[PDB]
Amino acid sequence: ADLEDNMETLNDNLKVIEKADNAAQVKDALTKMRAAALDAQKATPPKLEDKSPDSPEMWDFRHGFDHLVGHIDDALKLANEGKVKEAQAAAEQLKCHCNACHQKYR
Ligand code: HEC
Ligand SMILES: [Co+2]
Repeated sequence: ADLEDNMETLNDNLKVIEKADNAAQVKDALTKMRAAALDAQKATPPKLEDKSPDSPEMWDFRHGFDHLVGHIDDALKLANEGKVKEAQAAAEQLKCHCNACHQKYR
């Protein structure tokens, strides 16, 4: 629902992916992450509450989720092919992007 909930969903499901036993488990976790990222994209983070909704910072925040979703969709392709280790490695690529948004806006 709220931004913090979406972030907890992202964090929890990344851990699910790391411990997963098959690619369908990775797929199910990635699917939840995709929805949480799109929900978070509609939020205004506390650090930007005073900025204009049309500000460059707000568009940058939103675009961070578009890039994250693209990564999730690429990992989903691998998971849907049964490639568990590759899909797990693709999911780890997410982390630098999580951190880059946090450095600016957390
Ligand atoms: C911006 C484009 C973000 C991306 C990509 C990711 N996160 Fe994030 N996260 C973002 C903000 C603005 C905040 C602060 C939220 C607030 O209301 O203060 C956060 C916070 C987190 C947290 C802590 C949330 C909490 O406990 O309340 C976690 C655990 C977290 N984020 C995880 C996380 C992961 C794993 C991401 C990539 C898969 C990720 N975030 C991306 C902004 C953005
Ligand atoms: Co990237």
